[PDB]
Amino acid sequence: GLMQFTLPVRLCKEIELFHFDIGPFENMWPGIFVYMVHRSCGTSCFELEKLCRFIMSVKKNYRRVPYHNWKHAVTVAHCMYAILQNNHTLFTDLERKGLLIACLCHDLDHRGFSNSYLQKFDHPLAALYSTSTMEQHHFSQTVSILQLEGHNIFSTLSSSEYEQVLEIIRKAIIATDLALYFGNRKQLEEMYQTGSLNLNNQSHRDRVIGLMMTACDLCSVTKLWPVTKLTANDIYAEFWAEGDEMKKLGIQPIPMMDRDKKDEVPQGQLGFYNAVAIPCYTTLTQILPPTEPLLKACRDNLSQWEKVIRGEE
Ligand SMILES: Cc1ccc(Nc2cncnc2)c(C(=O)Nc2ccn(C(C)C)n2)n1
Ligand SMILES: [Mg+2]
Ligand SMILES: [Zn+2]
Repeated sequence: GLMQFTLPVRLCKEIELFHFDIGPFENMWPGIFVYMVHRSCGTSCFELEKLCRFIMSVKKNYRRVPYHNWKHAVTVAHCMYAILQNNHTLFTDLERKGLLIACLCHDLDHRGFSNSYLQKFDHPLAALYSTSTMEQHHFSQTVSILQLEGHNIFSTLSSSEYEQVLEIIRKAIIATDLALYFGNRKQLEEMYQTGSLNLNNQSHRDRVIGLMMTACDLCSVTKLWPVTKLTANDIYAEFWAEGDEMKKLGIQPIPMMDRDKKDEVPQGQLGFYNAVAIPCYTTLTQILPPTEPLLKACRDNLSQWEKVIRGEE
């Protein structure tokens, strides 16, 4: 009850900033996550014994893949922490509780393959979930862990409150399907420009939370250039392996996933920042103005990619 979590001075200061990197020490990440939950939601919201057991089971169900791993989980959760800390008056206690958990669990059991690969392969998960295949599996995995003996971190909540927090987690995890982002951001853009956006309408809150999930999920493009540059090799390692599997199915992969087109990467990153990342952080800054450092850092990395093409690095 009086066992607060503390971080070394550099980490304690740096953790508040959007561009924070959690470092290479796996053992520190559960403590970093707990420190974030206590400052975001309170020392009281979770029973520490049940929380630690939940974290370790979540860790155990992340696989050893180059990008969609346990490190990504904590990175996404930190980004959500930074947003919640800079907009603390906007969210309910249940939302703060639910979103940090949703971020930690959003890629549970990811094997490094896209929904299209699962569909082309004819994987059993594609039969069970027609759309947002992986995302429905990720939420399904989250519910499984919560039902383990001594793992229910929402045990003190009422039946209706528990149903609400689980529904926030479900919608938030489903929102990490990038195919859904395009529509969501288009709809949110119009609501903001026509002044019809109201954060008291629950369906509008859902859409805003969905945008924050995409923003946190892509936050690797909003770090300092050395971090972003190195994390890009990790995502391409997954892309190229998926393309290799596409070729085994007798399908020519898209240039992005073809390891024989490694030279086309800087041009592909420009297309990504222009079509996906910049529009995402732009709309998010309009709806949540303290989230501007994300767009700032994203624009910086776009410029860095332009320098790469121009032979300046
Ligand atoms: C979903 C996702 C999350 C992160 C990503 N990149 C990343 C992460 N961390 C550091 N640097 C970069 C990417 C990504 O580059 N995807 C790409 C590449 C090409 N395209 C087309 C144009 C659509 N999309 N996608
Ligand atoms: Mg995902
Ligand atoms: Zn993710």
